[PDB]
Amino acid sequence: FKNSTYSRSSVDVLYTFANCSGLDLIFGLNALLRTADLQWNSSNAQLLLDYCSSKGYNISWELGNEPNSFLKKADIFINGSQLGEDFIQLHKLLRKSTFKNAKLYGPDVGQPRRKTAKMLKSFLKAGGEVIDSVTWHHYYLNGRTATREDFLNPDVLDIFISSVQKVFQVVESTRPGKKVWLGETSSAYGGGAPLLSDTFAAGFMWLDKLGLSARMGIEVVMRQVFFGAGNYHLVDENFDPLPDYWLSLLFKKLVGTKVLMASVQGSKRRKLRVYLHCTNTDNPRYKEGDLTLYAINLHNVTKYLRLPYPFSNKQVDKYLLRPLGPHGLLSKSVQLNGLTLKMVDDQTLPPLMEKPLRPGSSLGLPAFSYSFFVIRNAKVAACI
Amino acid sequence: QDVVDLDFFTQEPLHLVSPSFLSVTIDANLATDPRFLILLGSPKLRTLARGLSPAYLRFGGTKTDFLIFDPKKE
Ligand SMILES: *[C@@H]1[C@H](O)[C@@H](O)[C@H](OCCNC(=O)C(F)(F)F)[C@@H](C(=O)O)[C@H]1O
Ligand SMILES: *[C@@H]1O[C@H](CO)[C@@H](O)[C@H](O)[C@H]1NC(C)=O
Ligand SMILES: *[C@@H]1O[C@H](CO)[C@@H](O)[C@H](O)[C@H]1NC(C)=O
Ligand SMILES: *[C@@H]1O[C@H](CO)[C@@H](O)[C@H](O)[C@H]1NC(C)=O
Repeated sequence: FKNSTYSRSSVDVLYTFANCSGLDLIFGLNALLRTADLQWNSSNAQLLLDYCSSKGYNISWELGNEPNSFLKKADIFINGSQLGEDFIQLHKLLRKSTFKNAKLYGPDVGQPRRKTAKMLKSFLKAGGEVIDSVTWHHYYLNGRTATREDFLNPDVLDIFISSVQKVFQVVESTRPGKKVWLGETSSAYGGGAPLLSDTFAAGFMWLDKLGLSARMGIEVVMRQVFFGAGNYHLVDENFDPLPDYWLSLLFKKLVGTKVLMASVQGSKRRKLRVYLHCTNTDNPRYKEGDLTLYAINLHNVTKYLRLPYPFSNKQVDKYLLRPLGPHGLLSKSVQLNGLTLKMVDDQTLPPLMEKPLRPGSSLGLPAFSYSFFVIRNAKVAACI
Repeated sequence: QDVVDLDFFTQEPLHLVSPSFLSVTIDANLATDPRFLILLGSPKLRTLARGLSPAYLRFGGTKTDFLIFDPKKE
């Protein structure tokens, strides 16, 4: 990996993309610019900070990506304590800038294996006070070796739980109460798994990641990537949306910020995976108190879900996703309730149409699928 | 049979995620693409991006730690 420069022009393109799309830009600063005694040399960043403040750019900051593999990536080792010190230096430069309330996030470590756990714990002892969120990264598989079976395997989904618990163990012991973010996450590292990371099959891992992240106290999940060379892109090379874009848009329209819990009665509770939030109230069709249930069926037959008292006879909208043939779970096209999802034109996302179910009917979820169910007039006080 | 009973906990929220819970990255490597300017210019891509609002956009990657800011460069 060689150095590369970038222009004010690039900073401007990036920023207006973010700005004009209604997204909050987070910019990662080079943490491998060091002084003689392996402190962070901050003068380049000091320049970029100046340029950005001049232009009126509202921007949040990170410093470094996967510091845990700097030795492999650059034959430089930086330990957590130093990196924490490097983050206090950056916080200072930000306090003495024009957005002095600019947010700082870090340290964007890989999944918590023993070496990475040690790095993150010493980073938080030292620099914990100045970060607004702890960022770490998760990947289920190696993009080079991942198989279609791995993408469908609940033993693979389940590993994420352990990773989350290890991160929360480090954080509760150094900075109790600090927000925890996934700062870079995907099905598979090495740019994703060809013919898998870009397909309907990718949606099992993505929806499960979101469900478990919310349930276990992760506040923000950052998807590698919105767009890029990587098979894990939400949007392909021709700016066409892949099944995960649509999953993401559906989730965004239906799922609220208030996290609840759902679970299956029984000992087999591995292949049928269920999540429960308050319905997104900004959804014009729904009202305060409504529930959003979402469910993943990795069984090879339809399952029929029965809502408990007092929700057993409520009106339910289904939003079931299913691949458009002929390539089944390897398809790059998806249908919502039997209707193919396609942009109306370059400027126009289609409607996302519910299928009202007969009140009192069980929730049919076919083999290898995922669906949202909105429980209308649930009147859940914790939501209102 | 394939009928499955759900238990629901609804007494209080167990957690509050950000309105921006489902957020996205652009890899730092994409600033080394000759076509970078055309790609983020795309009206079509802007439409798709706006659909995920609100969201954080993280500009970051392996290349984060190999990118030097040049106030001169065109
Ligand atoms: C995290 C790391 O920060 C990423 O830079 C890295 O992505 C590699 C290349 N990705 C692309 O250029 C893109 F965006 F996909 F087109 C990933 C990874 O291994 O996939 C991860 O280590
Ligand atoms: C940091 O880098 C800049 C030029 O790259 C230089 O002005 C400054 O003296 C450096 N400090 C070091 C290497 O300690
Ligand atoms: C970590 O690295 C710093 C800076 O290189 C060094 O001075 C120190 O001995 C190390 N700290 C610990 C706790 O090992
Ligand atoms: C379906 O899954 C079962 C496990 O419930 C498995 O043993 C069986 O061979 C699979 N295929 C079909 C179509 O039943």
